[PDB]
Amino acid sequence: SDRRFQLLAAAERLFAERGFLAVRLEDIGAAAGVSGPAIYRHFPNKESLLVELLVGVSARLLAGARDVTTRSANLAAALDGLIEFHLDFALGEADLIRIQDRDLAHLPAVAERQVRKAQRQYVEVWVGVLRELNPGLAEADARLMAHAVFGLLNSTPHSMKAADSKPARTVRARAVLRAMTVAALSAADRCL
Amino acid sequence: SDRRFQLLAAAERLFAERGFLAVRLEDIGAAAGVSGPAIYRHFPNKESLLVELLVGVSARLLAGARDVTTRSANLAAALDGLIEFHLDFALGEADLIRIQDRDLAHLPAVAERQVRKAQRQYVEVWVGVLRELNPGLAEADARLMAHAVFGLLNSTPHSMKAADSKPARTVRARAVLRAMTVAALSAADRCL
DNA sequence: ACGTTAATGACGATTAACCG
DNA sequence: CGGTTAATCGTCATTAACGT
Repeated sequence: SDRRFQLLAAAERLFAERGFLAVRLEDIGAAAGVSGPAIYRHFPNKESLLVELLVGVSARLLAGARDVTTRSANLAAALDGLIEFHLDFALGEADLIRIQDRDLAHLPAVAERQVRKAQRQYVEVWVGVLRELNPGLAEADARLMAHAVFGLLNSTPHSMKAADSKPARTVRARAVLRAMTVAALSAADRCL
Repeated sequence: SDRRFQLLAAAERLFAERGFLAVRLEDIGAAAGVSGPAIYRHFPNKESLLVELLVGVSARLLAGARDVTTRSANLAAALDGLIEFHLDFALGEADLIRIQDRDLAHLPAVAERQVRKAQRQYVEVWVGVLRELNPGLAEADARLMAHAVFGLLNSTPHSMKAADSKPARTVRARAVLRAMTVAALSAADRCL
């Protein structure tokens, strides 16, 4: 199915730009070629597109984070790897980031709990690394630091709608956001 | 007495929690203690509630930022004041932050341009202070740093839904997020 | 003013009725 | 299999039509 992939990619782009509710199934159909309710030959309803997109990305993030900590010999290398991983993600899959923290509530209850579980576990991987690096760090403080870092890195979605970010933009942004993130986590640590 | 204010405060809470489109006038009426499309005796349509909320907050933020830079003797004091101001906003008016960067697209075109103007000008205030502190800093890098800081500070809206909001939580979060922000901006600066 | 309860009218997700 | 186009059917914002 290259129509199945074409619909999901159209849905991803349109949900990011316009939001879930304001996107008309016919618009997704149209953008993929064929449309109105051709969609139902691939999917059983709107919601199922959103579910595939968000269950997919939330599972990928958790698996990728675990892979990073698995391969890392030491906790400093693990943190560096998690930053790199999430930075690649934030720069590369901005649309799925924007959908995940704008449209989570529009999931069927079952799917919503599955995505919240994968997200909670992704935060816990970061919290686990930060607390092992600083045994004096309270759970609550580690969580706050983690969310703050995701916010810092996910600030290209908020400064990038459909802009350049090919040449010096990609490499420059990566350098600056990594430096900001590394310094942020060091200062949090020396206050706490 | 304050029926207009009661509707806006209900609309602010519900738009933040459920998003603009999924909120029914009747839900806002209900919560304000005034069933139904009574709303039309105060406002000419849904959209006008969203417009008042977002034109209001975007104008406030710009005015507040200008006030901070006006009163500050030195650029270090100005940056500290802008951080404090935005931190107070992020901790205190989380609902309006969430609505502004989730539901901007659902404004009438005129209102959307007014809010984007006030947002652009608010970013420019931060950019002005950062470039005067570091004349070697390019415009593009200052903007990236500004957006990164807003992202970092607006990470309590994403970790806090009507939670606490208590003594130690407010003051603790403020301390930690300020330390992260100050360190982030110092490290960005010494890379650039 | 303000509010209440019935229309009205769109719009948009499913679904039915028909082809390869 | 996928697709099509013309019904349904619910759900709202918005208006009417009536009291305050």
